[PDB]
Amino acid sequence: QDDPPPSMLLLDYQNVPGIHKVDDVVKRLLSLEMANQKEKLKIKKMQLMNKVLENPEDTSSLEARIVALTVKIRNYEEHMQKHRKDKAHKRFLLMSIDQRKKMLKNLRETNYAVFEKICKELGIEYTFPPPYHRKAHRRWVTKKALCTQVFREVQKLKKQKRALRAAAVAAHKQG
Amino acid sequence: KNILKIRRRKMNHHKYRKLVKRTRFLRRKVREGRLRQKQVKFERDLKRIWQKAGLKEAPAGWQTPKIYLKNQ
RNA sequence: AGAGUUAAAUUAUAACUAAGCUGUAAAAAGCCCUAGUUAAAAUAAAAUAACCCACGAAAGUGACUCUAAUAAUCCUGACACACGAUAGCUAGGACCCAAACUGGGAUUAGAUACCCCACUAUGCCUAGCCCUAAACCCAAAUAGUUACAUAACAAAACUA
RNA sequence: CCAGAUCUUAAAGAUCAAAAGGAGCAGGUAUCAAGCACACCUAUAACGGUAGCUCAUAACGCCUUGCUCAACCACACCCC
Ligand SMILES: [K+]
Ligand SMILES: [Mg+2]
Ligand SMILES: [Mg+2]
Ligand SMILES: [Mg+2]
Ligand SMILES: [Mg+2]
Ligand SMILES: [Mg+2]
Ligand SMILES: [Mg+2]
Ligand SMILES: [Mg+2]
Ligand SMILES: [Mg+2]
Ligand SMILES: [Mg+2]
Ligand SMILES: [Mg+2]
Ligand SMILES: [Mg+2]
Ligand SMILES: [Mg+2]
Ligand SMILES: [Mg+2]
Ligand SMILES: [Mg+2]
Ligand SMILES: [Mg+2]
Ligand SMILES: [Mg+2]
Ligand SMILES: [Mg+2]
Ligand SMILES: [Mg+2]
Ligand SMILES: [Mg+2]
Ligand SMILES: [Mg+2]
Ligand SMILES: [Mg+2]
Ligand SMILES: [Mg+2]
Ligand SMILES: [Mg+2]
Ligand SMILES: [Mg+2]
Ligand SMILES: [Mg+2]
Ligand SMILES: [Mg+2]
Ligand SMILES: [Mg+2]
Ligand SMILES: [Mg+2]
Ligand SMILES: [Mg+2]
Repeated sequence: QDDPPPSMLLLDYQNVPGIHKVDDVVKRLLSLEMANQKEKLKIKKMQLMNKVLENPEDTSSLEARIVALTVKIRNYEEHMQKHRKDKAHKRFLLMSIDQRKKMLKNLRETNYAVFEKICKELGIEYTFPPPYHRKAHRRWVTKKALCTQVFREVQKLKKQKRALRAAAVAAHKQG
Repeated sequence: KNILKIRRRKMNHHKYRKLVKRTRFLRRKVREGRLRQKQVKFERDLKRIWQKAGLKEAPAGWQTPKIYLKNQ
């Protein structure tokens, strides 16, 4: 997560010369104080790419787009935490995650070195798509739990059989 | 026109919705009866698992839940 | 999706006048704690603009203001994830008005219907569920062509 | 791919081919959708270690049935 400082000139009114010589009044009118959420995203996107990307001037690169989507994904999550019953934005959040997931897979199969750096910097955790998407109903999860528990119990029966029964035979040898 | 088919499907649904209402409690008895056999048959399936694995008793701490039971 | 707000109508309610007021093709029942005028919260619904055709993936949305905001450098894709009018259920709150059920009146051979009067669930807000429609523009998505050529009807025909 | 049995003989040729294995092909049914130990490593041929394997291109089940024909597969009263 990132936190743009409040008293910073917005993206556009930065490179123009002669700003620091202006009085505090105009600097206040251009800072993030008098700018809406839209201007905040620009500063987040500008800073984020300058920290992880190699060539910021390239926008068509996959890594650049993944950074752009991550900014929107974080923005949607903040909106979702406030407006919980909103369904239009929840759909956007899920589709944005799926698009980033699809683009991360494409980046991995082309440039592994860049994919590793993007995955580490942004904190994204890439999980392989599990085969055979099935709905885990109560009957299946119950029976699966029993089979795993029975499997562990069989190991204990054999493990103690390996210890005690062999020792009993070895008792005759040792005497 | 196609109304000769919608009306035929209208009458059948209207008569079925009266067969359920007239014998509502008969279906209640059968539904609960099938649910008990559904739960019992599930218990035998789990009982078969541990018996064929060589164990004598079910693993400790395992009580089979009643999945086909009314809850909320 | 949140937060704030109210123009026109209606009602509680008060004053004044009047004896009748509602209702139908025609009546009865109901009311007379009523009707007309003046003054007026709350709840609910959003004239004209709209002879415009915009936004959203669909179902949907058209009183005002502010905040947040509408995925993908722009192919296809399920039984997986998310959503889904209206009716219906569970808990709390609201209730002008409309209103299944029910009662009365009338009609009819009968009228547990159409018509008239009263009132409830409910339509509403908050939280959860249900996941159904003629969910129909009965026309699947993405690129295209006007060549070939009229079963009928309709919203002309066709290729990948 | 083929041990083994047999025949011939100058002990290396041939006939039949068990077991085991797989490029592909192989009845109906998904209202059979999950099977429940079905994997692997080390060295041992133990122990120890990892937590995996098959499956919507049909696993696991159920029903019907000799065949793809110089012929092949199976049974020899019944309890495979
Ligand atoms: K209005
Ligand atoms: Mg019928
Ligand atoms: Mg709301
Ligand atoms: Mg009267
Ligand atoms: Mg009055
Ligand atoms: Mg009131
Ligand atoms: Mg329109
Ligand atoms: Mg779309
Ligand atoms: Mg869009
Ligand atoms: Mg797609
Ligand atoms: Mg619904
Ligand atoms: Mg509703
Ligand atoms: Mg409701
Ligand atoms: Mg109930
Ligand atoms: Mg309620
Ligand atoms: Mg009410
Ligand atoms: Mg009323
Ligand atoms: Mg009556
Ligand atoms: Mg519609
Ligand atoms: Mg259809
Ligand atoms: Mg359609
Ligand atoms: Mg499609
Ligand atoms: Mg599209
Ligand atoms: Mg098209
Ligand atoms: Mg003709
Ligand atoms: Mg062989
Ligand atoms: Mg040999
Ligand atoms: Mg030999
Ligand atoms: Mg059946
Ligand atoms: Mg025999």
